[PDB]
Amino acid sequence: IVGGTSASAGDFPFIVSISRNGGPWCGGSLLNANTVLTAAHCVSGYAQSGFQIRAGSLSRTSGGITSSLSSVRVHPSYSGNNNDLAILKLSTSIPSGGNIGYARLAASGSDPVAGSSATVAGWGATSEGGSSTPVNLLKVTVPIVSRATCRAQYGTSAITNQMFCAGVSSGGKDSCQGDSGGPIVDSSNTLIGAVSWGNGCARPNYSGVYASVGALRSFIDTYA
Repeated sequence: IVGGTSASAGDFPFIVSISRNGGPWCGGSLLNANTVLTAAHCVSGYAQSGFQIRAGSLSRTSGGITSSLSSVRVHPSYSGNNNDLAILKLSTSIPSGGNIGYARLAASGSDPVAGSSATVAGWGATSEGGSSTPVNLLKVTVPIVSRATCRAQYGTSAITNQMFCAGVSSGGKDSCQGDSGGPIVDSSNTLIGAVSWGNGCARPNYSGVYASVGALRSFIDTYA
């Protein structure tokens, strides 16, 4: 996260860190006791055993409850950046309670409205290309950017109905490398997306692009 502040305990009861090979990698959202939602690109085709999920902590490396993966399923229409969601099943069930809880999802067919305020969180880099990453979870609030403006930035084909965008014209507030798969929420803390892609991090006039939960509810609901 670029331009962020430290998340408080219980800000995102459902957020998980996704370590790979023991190191930082992605974020995700706990949907129920054995299921995590993340970005497809975080997991597609990689060795599943390399991943470890942790819930209930502001750190990636201690606290809360861990699990390995039992299975990975990417969206059936995943291609390039499009439809960038995956359902992970957990080898160890994780109970709600305390600072762990399960996400509530954006309604099927909803689309975040330009100008509304979204909050994204993760353990990723604090500058584009940064090597070091924070121990504790960061968050940042950015407005939704219309799909039309986002298509002006990236091209028409590049931004689909299964993506939405968020950021500020001046840049300086965004998700970055290592934040992929983690949550973006609306002002009510309803999960509206997963961190997906963008042109660098926090650049002027290049929004962050997010996989849209409201657009992708059939997949999520079927396999969660």
